Amino acid sequence: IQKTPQIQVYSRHPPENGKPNILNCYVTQFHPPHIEIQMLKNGKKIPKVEMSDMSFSKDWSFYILAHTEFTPTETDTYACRVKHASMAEPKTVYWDRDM
Amino acid sequence: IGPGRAFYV
Amino acid sequence: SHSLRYFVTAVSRPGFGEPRYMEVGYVDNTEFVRFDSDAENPRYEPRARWIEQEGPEYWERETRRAKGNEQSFRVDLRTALRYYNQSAGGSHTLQWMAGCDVESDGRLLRGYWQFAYDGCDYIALNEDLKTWTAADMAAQITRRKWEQAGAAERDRAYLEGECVEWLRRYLKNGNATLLRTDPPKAHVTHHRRPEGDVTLRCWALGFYPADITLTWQLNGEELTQEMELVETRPAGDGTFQKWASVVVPLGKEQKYTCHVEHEGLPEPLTLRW
Repeated sequence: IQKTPQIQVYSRHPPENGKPNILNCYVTQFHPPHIEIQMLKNGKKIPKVEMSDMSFSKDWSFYILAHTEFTPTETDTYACRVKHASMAEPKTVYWDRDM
Repeated sequence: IGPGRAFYV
Repeated sequence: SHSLRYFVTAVSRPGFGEPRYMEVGYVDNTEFVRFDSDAENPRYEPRARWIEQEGPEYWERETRRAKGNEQSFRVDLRTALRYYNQSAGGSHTLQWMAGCDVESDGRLLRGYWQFAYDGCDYIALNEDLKTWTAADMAAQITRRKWEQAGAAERDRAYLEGECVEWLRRYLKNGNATLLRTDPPKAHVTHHRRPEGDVTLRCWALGFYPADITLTWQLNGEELTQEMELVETRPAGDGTFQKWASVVVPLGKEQKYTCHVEHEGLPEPLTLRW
């Protein structure tokens, strides 16, 4: 059927510079289950990212939670990038630490 | 404890 | 109400070996166990602290069941190709969900045993736990197979029997983790928009369980008209978070109130910018 993933990026706590935090990439509503998720810092792939290895919803669409540990500085920027068969191009959602 | 398949589609 | 549910998936990948088979089990809505066929030494594994109490015969038993279930789903994927006359070169998915909702009086409320092929309903056990709802003609074949084989009665015996009883066990052994409450920590952010007005966003962080109410007020009257929202979303540590925002005039921020209602709070949280 191919459903398009919805992507949300957010931290565990309000960002304070110097305070360790967790950044989350929450990907929902997609099918087929094959998907590729990267988290990016300053335009470069973050190597140490963990997944929740995935599940599905009442309505059968798939969801997964990616996360990585990070400490906010004044100059770092973060994004989450998703490749999935329902999209011709990868999809990037930038984290906005001021929201 | 989880469920067990005993019939095929 | 409480629940014990098992979410199961098999995905084919012709040319890349046998299909990937995965099982996840939840109490209420918390993950405690998982099986993944692509793991190193694939076994049923604990995903929450309280289930680790179970002895080795528990994990050997569940690993046997999962490996038995993986074999059945291999056959079902091959069968599914015949029912729909699909080529054997594509990837296809089969999904399964089974479990029980029970009240405090220990009574079964609802039992589930339903399937989907390539993301669409295939067959589901009805609420009577005696009849099957078959989506297309292909699933009616299956319904006829399972009708003459007494499938509903065997499967119902798990739903009314083992499912209810282990949920009670899991609820006592995991009580301090499953029935805990964690209060929301709330704050409000302030962002001037290009048009001169101000987006106020009210955050609620680190609450458990997931249910919450997040509303904006203006001296007493709710503002569901210009209120943007995200759905409640999970953190890694098992807590949740949410936000709602309104657009307000600059300099009049302190006229707006954010209200948070949650189990972990004795009384609602009021806060303003």
